[PDB]
Amino acid sequence: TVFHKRYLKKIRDLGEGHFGKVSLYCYDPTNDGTGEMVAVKALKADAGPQHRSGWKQEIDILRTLYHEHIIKYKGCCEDAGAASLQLVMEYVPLGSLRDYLPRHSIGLAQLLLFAQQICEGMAYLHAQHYIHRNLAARNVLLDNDRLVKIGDFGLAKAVPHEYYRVREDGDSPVFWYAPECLKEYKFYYASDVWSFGVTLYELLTHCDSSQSPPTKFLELIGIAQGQMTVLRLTELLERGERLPRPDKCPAEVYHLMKNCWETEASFRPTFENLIPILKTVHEKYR
Ligand SMILES: O=C(Nc1nccc2[nH]c(-c3c(Cl)cccc3Cl)nc12)C1CC1
Repeated sequence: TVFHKRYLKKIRDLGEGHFGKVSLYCYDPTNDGTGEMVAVKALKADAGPQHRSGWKQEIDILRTLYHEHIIKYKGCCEDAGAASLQLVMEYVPLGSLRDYLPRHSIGLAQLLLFAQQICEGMAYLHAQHYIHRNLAARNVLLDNDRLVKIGDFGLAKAVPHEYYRVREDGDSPVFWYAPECLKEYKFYYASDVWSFGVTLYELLTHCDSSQSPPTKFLELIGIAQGQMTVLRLTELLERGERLPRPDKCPAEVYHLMKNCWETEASFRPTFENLIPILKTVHEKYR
């Protein structure tokens, strides 16, 4: 599919993606305002050869993924300004779970349905042989109060092999990362399950920033540490220390969370394992 830049009417900026920014447009070929509202992802113009090869990878990943709990790719556009392409996605107006949950009081049942949907989308992603590497509430879009979709794929990679070797990066979401990613710089399919546990914790805390993984971990570690945040994080996780049980979170749900956080990656449930578990848990509390 292809969109004409000539009919893209900028409305506002949505935020920052990994290789550039996300912007809201009205694609209006008839010029009457009835046009579809689209979310467009662009390559930041001053990007080097490294950020450009990474952007082409994300484009390719996004134009092949089709799942009901994964953001719908619409097509592309020629970005004459950055001499590349602009990724046209469906606009999800209610936004991210990180933005939505602290402003709307969502019940336990719905939060579990969201977790179930994240798993459905993630089991599909793993079957397509890709790892997400950035599974967080921030990257989960709410289509409606009963429908959630994985919305960002900036750090997503193809697994040829059960793990991918990651680079020592400063933009890595370390507070959502398994010990083997921090220690060995290896990202397994199971590493994505650790992140789901963290995403699940964020939902049961309603994305309250005072209860957030960075706030919680940086209270435990402290900030007197000189270039030793990741080391202390790896160390506290080895000691078996974890983020606490969110208020009013069911006991067995916290057990599932703690199981997604097994130090040994092999002892963590797959995304396929979690789908029947979460369907049952959602039914029990609905
Ligand atoms: O931005 C909105 N919806 C969105 N619709 C469609 C696509 C969207 N991509 C994002 C988004 C942004 Cl900007 C930054 C980090 C992670 C993500 Cl996932 N948000 C998207 C809502 C709030 C207006």
